[PDB]
Amino acid sequence: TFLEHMCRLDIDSPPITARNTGIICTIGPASRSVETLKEMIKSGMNVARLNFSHGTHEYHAETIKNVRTATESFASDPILYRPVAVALDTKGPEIRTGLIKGAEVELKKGATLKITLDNAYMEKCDENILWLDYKNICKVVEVGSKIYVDDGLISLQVKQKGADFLVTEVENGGSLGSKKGVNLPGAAVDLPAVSEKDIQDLKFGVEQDVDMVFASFIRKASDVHEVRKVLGEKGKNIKIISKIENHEGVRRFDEILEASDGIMVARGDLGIEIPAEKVFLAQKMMIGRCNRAGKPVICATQMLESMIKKPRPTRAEGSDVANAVLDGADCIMLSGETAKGDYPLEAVRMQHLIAREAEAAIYHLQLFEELRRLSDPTEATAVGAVEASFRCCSGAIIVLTKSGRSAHQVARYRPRAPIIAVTRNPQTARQAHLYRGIFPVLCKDPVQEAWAEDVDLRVNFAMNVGKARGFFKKGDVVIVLTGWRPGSGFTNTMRVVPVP
Amino acid sequence: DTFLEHMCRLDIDSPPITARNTGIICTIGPASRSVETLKEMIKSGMNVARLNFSHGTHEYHAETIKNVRTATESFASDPILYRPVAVALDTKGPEIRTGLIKGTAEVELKKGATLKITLDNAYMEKCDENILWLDYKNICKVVEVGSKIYVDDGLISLQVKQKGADFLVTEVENGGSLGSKKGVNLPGAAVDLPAVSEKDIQDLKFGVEQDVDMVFASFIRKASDVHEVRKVLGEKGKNIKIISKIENHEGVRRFDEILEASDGIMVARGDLGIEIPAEKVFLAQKMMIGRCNRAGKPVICATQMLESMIKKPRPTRAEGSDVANAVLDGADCIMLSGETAKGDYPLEAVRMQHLIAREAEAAIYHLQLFEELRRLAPDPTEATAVGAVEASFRCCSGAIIVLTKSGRSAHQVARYRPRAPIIAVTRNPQTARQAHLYRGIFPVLCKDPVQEAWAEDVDLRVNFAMNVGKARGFFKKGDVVIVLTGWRPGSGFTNTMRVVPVP
Amino acid sequence: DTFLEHMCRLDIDSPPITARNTGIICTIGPASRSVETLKEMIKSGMNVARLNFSHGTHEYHAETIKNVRTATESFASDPILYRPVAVALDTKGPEIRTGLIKGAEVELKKGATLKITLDNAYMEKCDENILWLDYKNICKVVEVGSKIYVDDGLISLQVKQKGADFLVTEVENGGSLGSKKGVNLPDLPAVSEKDIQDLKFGVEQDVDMVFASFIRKASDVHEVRKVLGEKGKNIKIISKIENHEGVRRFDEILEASDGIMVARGDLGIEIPAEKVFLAQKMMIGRCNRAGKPVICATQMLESMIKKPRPTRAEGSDVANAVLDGADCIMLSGETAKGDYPLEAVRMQHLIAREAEAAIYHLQLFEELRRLAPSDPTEATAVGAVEASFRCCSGAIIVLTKSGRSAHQVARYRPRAPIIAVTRNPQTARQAHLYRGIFPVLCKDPVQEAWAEDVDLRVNFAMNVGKARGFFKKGDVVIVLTGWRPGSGFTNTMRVVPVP
Amino acid sequence: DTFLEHMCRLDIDSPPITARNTGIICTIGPASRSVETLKEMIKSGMNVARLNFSHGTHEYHAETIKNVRTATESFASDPILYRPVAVALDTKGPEIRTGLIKGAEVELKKGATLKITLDNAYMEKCDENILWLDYKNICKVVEVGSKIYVDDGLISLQVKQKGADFLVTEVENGGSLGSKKGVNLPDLPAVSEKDIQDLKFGVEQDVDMVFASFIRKASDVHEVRKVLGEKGKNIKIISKIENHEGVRRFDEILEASDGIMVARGDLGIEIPAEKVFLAQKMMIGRCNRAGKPVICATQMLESMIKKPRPTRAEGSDVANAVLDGADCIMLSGETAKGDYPLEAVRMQHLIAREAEAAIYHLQLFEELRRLTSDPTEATAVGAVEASFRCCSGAIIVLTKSGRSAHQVARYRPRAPIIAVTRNPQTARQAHLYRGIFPVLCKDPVQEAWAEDVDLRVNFAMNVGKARGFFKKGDVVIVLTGWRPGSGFTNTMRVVPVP
Ligand SMILES: [K+]
Ligand SMILES: [K+]
Ligand SMILES: [K+]
Ligand SMILES: [K+]
Repeated sequence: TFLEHMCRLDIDSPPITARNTGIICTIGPASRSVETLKEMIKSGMNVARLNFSHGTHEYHAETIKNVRTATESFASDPILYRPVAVALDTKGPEIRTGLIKGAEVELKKGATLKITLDNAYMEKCDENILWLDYKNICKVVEVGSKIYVDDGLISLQVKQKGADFLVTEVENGGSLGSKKGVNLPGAAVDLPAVSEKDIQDLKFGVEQDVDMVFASFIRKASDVHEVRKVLGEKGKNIKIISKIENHEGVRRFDEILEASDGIMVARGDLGIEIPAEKVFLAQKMMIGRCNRAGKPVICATQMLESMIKKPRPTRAEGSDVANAVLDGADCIMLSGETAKGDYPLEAVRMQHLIAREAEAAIYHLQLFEELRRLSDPTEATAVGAVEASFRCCSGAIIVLTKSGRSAHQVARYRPRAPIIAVTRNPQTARQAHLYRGIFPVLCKDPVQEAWAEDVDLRVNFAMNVGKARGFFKKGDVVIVLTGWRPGSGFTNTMRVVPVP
Repeated sequence: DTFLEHMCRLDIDSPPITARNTGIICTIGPASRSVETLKEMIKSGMNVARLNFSHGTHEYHAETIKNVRTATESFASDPILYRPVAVALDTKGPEIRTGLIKGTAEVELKKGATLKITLDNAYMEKCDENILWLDYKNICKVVEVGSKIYVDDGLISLQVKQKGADFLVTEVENGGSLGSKKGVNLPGAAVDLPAVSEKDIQDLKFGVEQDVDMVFASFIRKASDVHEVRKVLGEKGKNIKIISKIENHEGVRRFDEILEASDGIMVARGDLGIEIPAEKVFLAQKMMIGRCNRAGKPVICATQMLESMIKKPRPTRAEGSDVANAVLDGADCIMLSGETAKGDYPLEAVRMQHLIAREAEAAIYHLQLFEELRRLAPDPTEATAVGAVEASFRCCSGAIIVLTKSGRSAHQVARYRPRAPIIAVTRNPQTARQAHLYRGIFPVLCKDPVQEAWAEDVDLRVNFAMNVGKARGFFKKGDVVIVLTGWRPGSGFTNTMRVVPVP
Repeated sequence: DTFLEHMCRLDIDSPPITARNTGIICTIGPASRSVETLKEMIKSGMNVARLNFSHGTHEYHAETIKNVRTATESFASDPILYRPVAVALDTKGPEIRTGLIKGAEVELKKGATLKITLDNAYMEKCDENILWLDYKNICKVVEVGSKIYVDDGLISLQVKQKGADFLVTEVENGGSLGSKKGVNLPDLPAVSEKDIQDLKFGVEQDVDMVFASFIRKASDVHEVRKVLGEKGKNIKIISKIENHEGVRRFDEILEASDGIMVARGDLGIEIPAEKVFLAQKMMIGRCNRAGKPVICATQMLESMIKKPRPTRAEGSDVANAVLDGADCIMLSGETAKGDYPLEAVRMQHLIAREAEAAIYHLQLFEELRRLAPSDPTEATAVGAVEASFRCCSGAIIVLTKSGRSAHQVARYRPRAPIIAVTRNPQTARQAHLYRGIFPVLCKDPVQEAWAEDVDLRVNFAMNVGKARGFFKKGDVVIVLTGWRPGSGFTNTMRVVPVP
Repeated sequence: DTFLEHMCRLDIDSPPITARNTGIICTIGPASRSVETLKEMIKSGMNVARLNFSHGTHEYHAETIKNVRTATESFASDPILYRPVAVALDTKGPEIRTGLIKGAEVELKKGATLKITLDNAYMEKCDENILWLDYKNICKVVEVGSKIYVDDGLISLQVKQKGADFLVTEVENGGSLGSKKGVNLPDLPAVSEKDIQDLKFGVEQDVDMVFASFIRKASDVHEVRKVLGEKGKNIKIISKIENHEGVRRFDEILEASDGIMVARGDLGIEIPAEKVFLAQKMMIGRCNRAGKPVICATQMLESMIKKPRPTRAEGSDVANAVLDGADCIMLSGETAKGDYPLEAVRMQHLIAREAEAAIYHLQLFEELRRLTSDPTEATAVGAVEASFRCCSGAIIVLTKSGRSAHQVARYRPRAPIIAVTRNPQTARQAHLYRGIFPVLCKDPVQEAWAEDVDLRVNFAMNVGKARGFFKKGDVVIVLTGWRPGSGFTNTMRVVPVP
C-alpha cells in the first residue's frame, strides 16, 4: 500500500535508488567555463539551457562550444560517457512600458493612470499617462481587467476603452521604472508567437545543432506550429517544449499538449497570472496529463533560488522540488542557481540529492497499473516489457532504438527498472534525457553484417553499462526490446535474458 | 476512478465545491486577541486558538481565553450555525532564549563578524552587535569549537570560535536582524534542560483550571516526556488531549514510542530543518503523517506556513503550494503562527488558509485512502465504523452522522477517512471542541434536553444533524445519510448503523 | 483464497462440517403419505412437501395436506428446534395423455404401426394397434414427419399420415406402455378448467406456493396470478420451464414469476442433450442475478426408486445443480412411490451438504455486489453480507415480517447462514425457497416496548443458532432490524457478540 | 467481466463459434478397428487411440496400431490439414476377473445364492450357482460380511461363509452375469509379469503414452518408469486413479506422474457416490495447478453403445468434466464395441465444443498467474497476458520437446496454442494438453536460423487461417528461442497476420 510506503520512509538511510529524473541547468557567466561545466556534468547535469532573453549569438555560440568541449572530454570511455543535450530558450513576446526619462515616478493606491499608445511618447512616462509597445492592447482587454506591472508589483484596472487608449485606476501602487514587464491576467494576448528576434534565434539554433527548443509564452496550438514552421525541414528533429506561463496556456492546455513534444511548467510566471491557491492545482493537472499522454513535462522556476547566495537551500525549497518529482515531473530545471549564482556546482549536486531522496517516496507499481487501465504491436510489447520487469524484478529494460520513440513508449508506463536506451544516433541519445527513467546510451561500434551479431553487440554494451552503473550484476535478469528483422522499423520483440 | 485521472480532471476555473475538512489552528497574540477580531477569525474559519506560553503571564492568557470564549459564545444563540472553538495551551518547554536589546528595537548582524556570547546577568538587557546574552547557563560545556548556534527560528546562524569558561566567541555565518528574546537552537549539543520544567508545571496546572481542551507539548524527545506531561495534568486533566511537538532529530528517531504515548502529533517543519538536511525533512514529514494516519491519531503541520502574510496581504505561490501538500500528505490540521499572532493581516491569513485548504480537497483521492486503511489495519465498534465508511462510498452519502458522548466512535470513523463529512453530534461541549483535531469531523453541539424515550432522543439529534447538514450544503432533500448510534440508552458501544433518507 | 485453490483443498476424508443451505423439496405419494414417514422425512431434511395434482382427487390431497401438517406440528412443542414445512401445489397444466388398455400392459414394438384416434371409442380398449389420447386439435398443428413421445419421453413415434380423424405412425423405438401416460409433441389453455379448480382449492387449503406447469409466456403466469386472486396474493408462483418456448421467452416469464423450476427431464425431450446443461446454467444464472428462487427438478435420484443408494452419476448431477447456484432440489418418484423415500431424502441431504464444500462464496457475492441494480434496505443488505465476511460472523440475523428483507440478503449469497426470525407462519414456510435462509418461527407474544420485543426475537435467534451449531458464546453475529415500530425499512444493522 | 454474466449470456440457439480445446481419446476395438472407420473417427475429432490391454493378444493390438497409423498417414499428403494421432497403451494391471460361462449368460437375481470357486475345472462352467475367479489370495483379504462387486458394479454379493478353496455368498443386487467380467473388492503387484511384457511391447511399437492402471502410490509409477527404461524414457506415463488409496495419496502420485486419469466408475465402487464428484474436482484442480494433463474417463456416453444419441444426464456429465478443467475426455465401449462408434466421437466433439462457451477464460489465468526468475516461465506468462491484451487469434510456440508449449498451456489462454514441431512424437503427445493445437512441420531445416524461424511461423500462420483461428489483419503472439540451439524459449514477438 502507498500508506505503508510512506510509513517506512527513513531519513537515516541513504538513497539506494538511482536518480531517474533529468536535471536541466541554465548556463551563464558562473558556469560558462569548460572546467566548471566538466564538474557539473559529473554532478548530474543532463541538459544545458541557453537563455536567449539575454546575450548575443556570439556569446551563446561560445557557450555551446564550451558545453560540447566539456561533454566530449568523457568520450574516451563510452561505457561511462554521458550524453549532454543543448536547449535553446526563446526570449518570446514581451509587453514593455516606456522610459520614465531615466529613475521612477511612484504611484499610490487610488490614483488614476491613462495608458496610451503614442509611439513618440516613449521617452517620457508620467504618473498619469503611461506608454507601452502593445499596439493591439485595446481589443483583448475589458473593463475590470487587471493589469500587473513589473512582475506582479503594480496592479491596475481598466475603466475606459477608447479605440487606442485606456483609462485605469491603480489598485495597488509603488515604484515603477523604465522598460518594465507587464502581465495581463487573464487576457488572450495577441502578440505573435514568434517575434522577429525569435526567428533569428531559432535559425541560429538550427545551425548550432541544438536538441530542443523551450518555446516561451505558448497560449495555443497555433503558436507551437508557428515555432515548428520556423524550425522548418532542417530542424524537424528538434524537440519543441512549450512553456506554459499564463492562464490561457492552462485553459487551452490540451490543444497545446497535442501540438507539442513536451511541456514546461513555469510556476513563477504562473504565480503572477493566477492566484496562489490555484497554481499547485494547475501544476498537478498539467503534470498528470503529460504523464497520461506519455510526453515529457519539465518543472521550472523557483526551485533552489536561495542557493544563488547560499551553499544550502531552505527546507521549503527542498520540499517543493521533491513534491514536483512526486507529482510526476520528468525533469527539473535550475535557473539563476547555475547561471549567475555563487554556488552553481552545489546547486546541481543538491538537485541530484533531492531527486534521489524523492525516489524513495515513489510508489512505482500503482502508476503503471493506472496507466495500463487507460491493437498496435509496439504498444503491447512495451506494456509487456514493463509488466515483465515487475514480474522478474528486472535490473533494467534494454531498448534498442533508432529515433528514441520505442524507448519513450516504454517510459510512459513508468517502470521501476531504469530504461537503458541503446542508440547510434547521438541526437536521440541527448534528447532521451527529457523522459523519466530513461538512461540513454550511445553505441559507437560499427554495424555488424550479421543482424543478430549487431543486436548482441548492442545488448552486451548495455549490459556493461548496467553493471558499471550498478543497475544490476551477474545472475540478474533484464528485459530486452528489439526488432525482428534487419531494419524493420517497429519494436515487437521482447526477450527475457539473464545477465551474463 | 484512478489517481491519474483524478489529477487530470483538476480544473482551476471550477469553483471549489466540497467543504473544507482540515482544521485551522490560529496562534493568538497582540494582533488577534480582541473580541472583535476573534469573532471575524471564527467566521473566517478558525477552529482552534493556540495560546503560546513561551510569552506572557497567566493573567495575560486568562484574558485571551476569556476573549476567545466571549467571541465564541456570541454565536451560541443559533445552535444550527454555532461553531465550537477549541483552546490549546502551547508550553514553553526546554527553551533557550536571548537576550534583551538595549532600552526595544533590533540590531544588525553581518556575515563574518565577531559576536560574543555571555552568561553575565549584567548583560541580559544590554545585548548588541558585540555582546549577546542567553539564559542557558551550561552552554559552555555542551558546545565545542566549530559548533553551530541558530538564533530566531534559524534566521541567524553562528559558529563557535573560542570556548571561554563563562563565555563564547562566535563568527556570524548567516547575518540578519536580531531582535529581543529570540529562541536558540544547539543542533549537535545535548541540552540539559528537563522536558517539564517548574514553569511548565505551573502552566499546565493553569491550563487545567482554565479548562483548556488540549496541550501542545514542546520539544518532546521520548515517551517518558509525554508520560510526565500526562502525569502533571493528572486526574483533573485526564480528558485534556496531549499533542507532542516533534522539533528535533531525536523526536523523529523515537517517533513510534512518542506517538503511542501521545493523543496526537505536531510536525514542526521549521525546527526540523535546523537538525535535518533540506533534502530529508520532506521525507520526515510524510513519514510522521503516514504513521499518524495509520494509528488514527491527529497530526498537525506547523511553522513556515504563510509567514510572508505577516507583512503582505497575499501569500506566495510557493507557500500556498507548501500548505496544500501538507494537506495532501494527510495532515488533519494546519497551524498558523506569526500570521495571526502579530502580523498585519491576521484575518487575511485565516481566510487564505481556508481558501488553500478547500482547494486542496479537490486533489484528494479519497477511495484509495480508505481501501488501504482497511487492508493494513489491526471489535463490534470497529466493524461498525468500517461498515459506515463502506456504505458512505457505496451510497454516495451526504454525511456520516455519529451520535457520540466522548467523541471516540467519531474518531474511529475518521481514521478511515471517508469522502462524506462526519457530523459528530454531542451534548458534551468538550468533545465538540476536541473534534476539530480530526480531519473530516464536523462537530455539532446539541443543547436540547434529553427526551424521555430513547428512540425519540435519537431522532431529535439526527434531525438536528440533518438541519446542520442542509445549512452547510453537505446534502439536501432526497440524499441519504449514514447514522451511527448505540443500541438502547446507556449503551456502552456504538455498534448500530442505520441508512436513512433525507426528508 | 482463489477458486482453483479452493478446489485443490477439497478433502473427501474430512467430515462435511458446514450446514446444508439448499432447500429439499419432496413429492408426497403413497410411499410417504403416512404421518410416521413424514415425521422421519422432516427430521431427515424435508423442507417442502410437493403435491402432484396430475393425479388424485381433492379429498385425497386434503388428507395428504392434513398429514403433512400433523407431522410438522408434532415438533411444535420445542420452538427452538421446530422446522417450518411448506406445502406446494403442482398443477397438472396442459397435459396430453393417453388412454386405458383393454384386458394391463402392452409392448409398443420397435418398427410397428400405431393409429392415434381422437374418437372416444378406443379410450378403454387401447393396444399395439390403435391408441387414444385426450388431445383434440392435434391434426391442426403438425407436419407429416414429426415426433411424438410416450411415457415421459421414453417411447418415440414417427407420424407419417394425417387428415383430421387420426394419425398413422411408426415405432422408432419403445418398451412398455401402461395407461393414460404422458404424451409430448416437440394451443391448449395455460390455465384449464381443472387447473382453476385446483388453484382455488389451493387457496382454500392455504398452500404456500404453486408450481405452474408448462409455462410458455408471461401471460400464462398472469392468468395463474389472476386465478389465485386477492385471497391468494401472497402465494408464491413458481413457473416450470419444460419446453423450448419457455426457454426463449424466459426473461418475461422470470419477471412475472416469483420463482423458476427447471424441469431437465422434459427439457431434454425437445432440446438436444448437448444443450440442456447450458439452458440449466443460463436459467439458474439469471435467477441468481434477479434474486429469485430457482428449483432443479426431475432426473435427480431416480435410481433410488428401487435401490437404497444412488449411482455416482446421480450424485454428481445433483451436486453440480447445487454448484450451479440452485436454491432448491426437488425429488419426485423417489419419495412419492419408491421403496426408499426416507433414504432418498437422507441421501439428498448428504449430497447437498458435501457440495457446499465446493461453493466459493466470496466470488458469488463480489460479482453480485458489482452487478446489482439509494434504497436503505438494499444498501443495508449489501453491508450486512459484506460485514459477515469481514467479521467471519456465524450468522446474519434478520427480523422480517414478509420475508422480503431476508430475501434481499439471500440474493447476495453470504457464507454465513441467514436466520430469518418471523411471527408470520407463512413467511417462515416460504423462506425455504431461498438458499441460505434458515427460517425461524417466534411464538412468544408481542412485548409492549418495541425495543424489548426486538431483543426477544434476536435472543430467540441466538438460542436457535447455538442449538444448531451455527455459532457459540463469544462469537459475533450481524443483526438486521427496523428502526422504530411499524418501520417500512429494514435499514438498521448491528454487530453484536453472542451471549 | 463476471462469471455470473457469462452464465446469463449462455444461449442454446446460438451455434458454438469457438473450436474444441479438449482432447478426445477413443478406445479402439472390433467396432472401430478398420482403416476405413478409423479414417472417419480422425476426421470426426479423435486425437488419441487407446488400446486396452485387459483383452487381446500382442499381435491383435499390433494390427490395430498399424491400422491407426495407416489411417493417420492417409492425410499426410497435406501438411497443413494433417492432424497427428497419438497411440495410448492401457495396461491390464492388478485386476481380478471371472471365468467362462457354460452354455452365454446366466441370471443372478436379487436375494439368491452363489458359489465362488477356485476350482480350475470350473473356469469353463460358471452358472446360476457356481462362479470362478483368478484371485487365489481371495480368502485372505475378505472377511465374513465383506462385499464383492462384479462387472462394473452391476452385481453385488454378501459373504456369509469363508470356505477353503471357495466362498459362499448372497446375491445382494441382481443383474446379468456375463463372461470375463471384472471383480472389485472394496495383494496383487503394481506391475505384473504380463504388464512387464505389455510395456515392453509398447516401447517396441513406439506408443506415445502409457495409461497405468490401479496406481496407488509413487513407487507404483516408478516401477512402470523403470520397465519402460532408457528406451522408453520419452513415453508419457499417465497414472489411473481407481481406488481410495489413489485419492488419498494423490499428491505423491501426481508428482511422480506425467499425467492423471480419473476413472469415475471404478472410483464409484470404492468411494461413496456422494464423494466421487468432490474427488474428481479435487484431482482436476491439482492437475491444473501443477500444469499436468488430466483425463476424465469411464461412464461418459455409455448409452451410445446401443443408441445413436446420448441421454441428457450424460451430456451434462461430460460437459461438467470439461468445465471442471479436464484436458481430455475418454470414450470406452462406445467406440470399442458399440454400434455407433462414429456417432460417439462426433457427439463427444459437439458436447466439448458446447461446454467451451461456459468457460470464463480470464478467471483461470488470473488465478494461476498469482498462484519466478526463470526466463522461460516469465515469457510463457507474458505471452498469455499479451494474448488477452491483443485478443490474439493464437499463440504460436516453436518447440522441440513440447515443454515450451506445455508451460504456456498451464495458464489456460483463450487463444489456441499452435505448437510447431519437427518431432512427430511431441506432436502426438501434445494432444494431452487442453488448448494445444500441434502441427508437424516437414520442411527441411534452413541454413539461416532467422529464415528457418520464419518458415515455421508462416506454416503456423497458414494452419491458423485454414482452421479459422484467425485471418489477415489479426495479431498473433509468437514464442521462440533467440539463437540456433538455445536453452530458453525466452523470446516473445507480437506479429500481425499477413
Ligand atoms: K527565456
Ligand atoms: K511554545
Ligand atoms: K404436475
Ligand atoms: K485396462
